[PDB]
Amino acid sequence: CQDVVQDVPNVDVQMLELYDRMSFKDIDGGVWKQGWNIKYDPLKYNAHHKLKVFVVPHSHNDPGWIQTFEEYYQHDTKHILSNALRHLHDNPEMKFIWAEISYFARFYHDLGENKKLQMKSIVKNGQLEFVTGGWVMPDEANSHWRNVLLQLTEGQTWLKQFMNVTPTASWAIDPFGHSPTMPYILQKSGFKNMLIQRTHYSVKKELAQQRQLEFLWRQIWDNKGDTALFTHMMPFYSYDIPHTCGPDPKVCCQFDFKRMGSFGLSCPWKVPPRTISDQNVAARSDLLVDQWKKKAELYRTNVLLIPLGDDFRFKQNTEWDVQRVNYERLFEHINSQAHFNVQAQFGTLQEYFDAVHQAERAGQAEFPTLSGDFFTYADRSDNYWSGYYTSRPYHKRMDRVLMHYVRAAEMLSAWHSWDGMARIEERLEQARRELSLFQHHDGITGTAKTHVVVDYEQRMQEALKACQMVMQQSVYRLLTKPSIYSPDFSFSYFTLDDSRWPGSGVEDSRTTIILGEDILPSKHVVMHNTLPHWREQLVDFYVSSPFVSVTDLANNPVEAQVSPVWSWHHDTLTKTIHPQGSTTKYRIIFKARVPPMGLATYVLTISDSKPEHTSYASNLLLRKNPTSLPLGQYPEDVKFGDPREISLRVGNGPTLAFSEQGLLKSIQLTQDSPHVPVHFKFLKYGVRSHGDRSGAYLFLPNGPASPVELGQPVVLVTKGKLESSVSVGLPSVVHQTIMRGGAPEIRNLVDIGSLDNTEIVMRLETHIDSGDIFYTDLNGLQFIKRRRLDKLPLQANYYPIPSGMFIEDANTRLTLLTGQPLGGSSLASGELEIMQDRRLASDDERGLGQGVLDNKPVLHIYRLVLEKVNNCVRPSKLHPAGYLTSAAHKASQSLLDPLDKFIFAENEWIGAQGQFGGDHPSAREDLDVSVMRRLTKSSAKTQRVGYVLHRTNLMQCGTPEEHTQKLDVCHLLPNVARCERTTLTFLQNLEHLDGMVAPEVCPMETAAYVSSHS
Ligand SMILES: *[C@H]1O[C@H](CO)[C@@H](O)[C@H](O)[C@H]1NC(C)=O
Ligand SMILES: OC[C@H]1CN[C@@H](O)[C@@H](O)[C@@H]1O
Ligand SMILES: [Zn+2]
Repeated sequence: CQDVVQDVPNVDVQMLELYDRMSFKDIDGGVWKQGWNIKYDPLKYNAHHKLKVFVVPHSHNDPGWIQTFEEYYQHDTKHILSNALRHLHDNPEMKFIWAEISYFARFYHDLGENKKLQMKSIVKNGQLEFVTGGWVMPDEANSHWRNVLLQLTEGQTWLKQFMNVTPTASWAIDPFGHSPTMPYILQKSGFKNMLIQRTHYSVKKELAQQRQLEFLWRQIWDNKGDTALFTHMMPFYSYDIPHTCGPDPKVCCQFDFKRMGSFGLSCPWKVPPRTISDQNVAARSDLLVDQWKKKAELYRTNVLLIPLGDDFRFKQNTEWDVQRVNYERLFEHINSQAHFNVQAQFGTLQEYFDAVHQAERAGQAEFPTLSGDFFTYADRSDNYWSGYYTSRPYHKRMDRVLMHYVRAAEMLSAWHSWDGMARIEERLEQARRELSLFQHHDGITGTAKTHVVVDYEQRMQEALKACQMVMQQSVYRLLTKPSIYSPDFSFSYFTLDDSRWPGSGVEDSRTTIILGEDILPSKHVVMHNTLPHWREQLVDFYVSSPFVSVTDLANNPVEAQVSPVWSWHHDTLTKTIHPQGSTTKYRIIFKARVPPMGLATYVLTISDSKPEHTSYASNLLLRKNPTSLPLGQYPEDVKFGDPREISLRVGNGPTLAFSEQGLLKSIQLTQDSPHVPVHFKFLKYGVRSHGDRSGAYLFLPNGPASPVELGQPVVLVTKGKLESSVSVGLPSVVHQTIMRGGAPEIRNLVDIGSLDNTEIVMRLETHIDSGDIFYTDLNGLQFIKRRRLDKLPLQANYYPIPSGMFIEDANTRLTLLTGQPLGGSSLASGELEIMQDRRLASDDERGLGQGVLDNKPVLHIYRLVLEKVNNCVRPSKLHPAGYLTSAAHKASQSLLDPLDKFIFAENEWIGAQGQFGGDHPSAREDLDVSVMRRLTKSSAKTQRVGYVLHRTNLMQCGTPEEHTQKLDVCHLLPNVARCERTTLTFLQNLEHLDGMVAPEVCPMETAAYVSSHS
């Protein structure tokens, strides 16, 4: 295993280092506005060294954006695909590439057999080529790597099954900025090449000058280079035709033959395309070839890629004809005029890369190595696309909840083979596809129109329901004596209970367990732990009485705590935001201990008075002018007081001190240690009154944020033996700090209401001497070093915070982990900030045609980990990566993959069992079974189960951390006959494993294994 901490990789281009050096000046470079006047030597190409040009026809299809997926399919895409099938069938030399398998599958299943056969034929013969082959072209900023893998697998599995092909070249022309998580996953999924387009215009200029637009992209910690994937970065401002034939859009636009009038399109540079004729072909070719030779100067080989396409192009048969015929006339003339020394033809993306590597193998070019990312993107001037790291935060949070529910549903149902009547495969397929669709670069990004966001939400809601059905059926089967197990595959044996989604104050969705001497004395509940190690976590349930005790299934008492159910209200009468306690229901909380990838059953039993092992939280409402807060049967009366500073300590955990406004002010790790200044503060950014306006994509603040005026907020303190918390009703946010004995959990119920042109940010102020350095993660997979650059505007220093960020000095680190992707930064030494929501009244000129005014209450969650790190073995100053501590990684896991909770839905569960998985190996804490998925239906003689195993890398800070068992996923199910290491999508076997043992993987590595069983 490579050491991913101590050796700084030697690469030709390291993006953080490049950023430190680059000046980013936005100077007018001429017709190539963001470049320079490219010059070339006409003698470079000649009879024995021609410029091979591949014109690659494409059609960018967004699976939802201005219309919903189905609306675009009906109005545009089904015509594009039907006409592509006809045109390619009839014109054997025409080519076309396709990326979005969600649309292709939607089309294909509506085709009759004759057409399906014609389609397989043009794919088999190389005319129609799939690029990437993912369900969508995903966002790369907010997406979790697990969902990027999920959607890639969904599309490639469909392609293998129905088209018998697996793309090895990736095409990503629209994500707003690019992540190295893509080559990481692609290279482990059989890919050999990838192409990207949206990178900062300054970076395109810089790499173009050095002919470094094509590079071997390796991971920031990869010293050896085995993660390397050849990447082609396009050079220009757009993937449209005006910005893909060469440097001058006024000339290239003339070669987009769909812009002549009858299609309602034109060239904004005021020179329209002209039909190619025998009389003008030489002059048109003179112009086109000159553009091509200028573009070729920016690369190292004599093979040139010329994309030919735009949004939803190649729709009408007349469009196919006008593009094809005019280009064929140009090719016939150009390839017969020896003086151009050009051979041009339509080609596919793989054809291009194959020729490039033939040139490379012939010793004609060597490519530079590069590590780093391409965030934050700006397409022009100071227009940085950091707004979408936060836009539509409700759905960004929903993405993470469904991410976890899909994993749990697939894992819980994988243990058994199911009868087709159970509809398990059907429900899981729907769930995987709706989540996969939302990874689209206008889905999770929050950049779609309002009715499209609603469509994604409805689809994810149906996916969550499908997951719940599968999980509850699976739990009943896993924990019921087999000879008693009697399933009704449509029956609800259990109801899932989720404390954080949609969340208290967002939707009243949780069921109350109704107990009573006259109706039901007790209730079984079950917890599932999807992680491959024993895990304890506090869980809560709503109950109809505060006098409830908990036992495990051996009837052993389990210590519990009961707290009231508090809900906050913006009281339009008193004009205060204050809490009301329920008089009909209460929260029971206790520590559940669950086996690795297993289940554990507990029982809640009512009693007539306080039970021996249940304690009751005290509650204190701090506010001027209080009124009573009756709590029905709750045994402790609420206390009141004027606002004041308070301190709390749960267990042996940290002691936290709060200001009289209910916000954290300091953390003291142990009773003897210092009260470290750590202060939460809420601020707001506005929008510019002159010039460019922030919108769904762009963050264009009118200067640094201003503090939210807090008034004298109402603060509620609940103190319990197992859990305490401080909650405060601030304008737009009910802010809560919860303590369970370790790093606190922060929950913000964010309701931006009608505050137009406002972005609400949550900032942490410390005295940590971080200077201009901070760390943020990429897709929940790795942490990358960031350096705040004052030569760049505020919005450029904002980065995606898909799951965590931290600052540190030589001795102290503060890590903030998130349960949802949001945008954030460290704008000054000692600070961290992360945006909660943004409401924008204007459109930002990127095509959406609306601002963001559809905000709704969202419950954001976090873990805040303050740690001493002077004893940790950290990377050197020049290393571009950072790594979490064990506590911060576990904290992240508690937000993203919490225990699942199930309430038995009927009165009596006959045949109930206490635990499942007690014999599963408890793997080392840095290892995770990211995916467990049965790959065969029940009629398959040989069953197959796939596993994706990921090992992160955690800092060695002196904790002995020991004794764990090796996890061999191939032996998790009985009767194993074979164990194979496969690509991450499970589509190709890479290694037959001895003894049918799946070895564990190295730090920062991810492997896939498939076990076969008789
Ligand atoms: C398609 O995949 C390869 C062709 O390169 C080969 O296995 C066979 O011809 C096809 N597979 C099928 C249809 O089973
Ligand atoms: O300007 C951004 C838009 C451009 N390309 C389209 O296909 C959209 O997905 C993008 O959101
Ligand atoms: Zn797009």
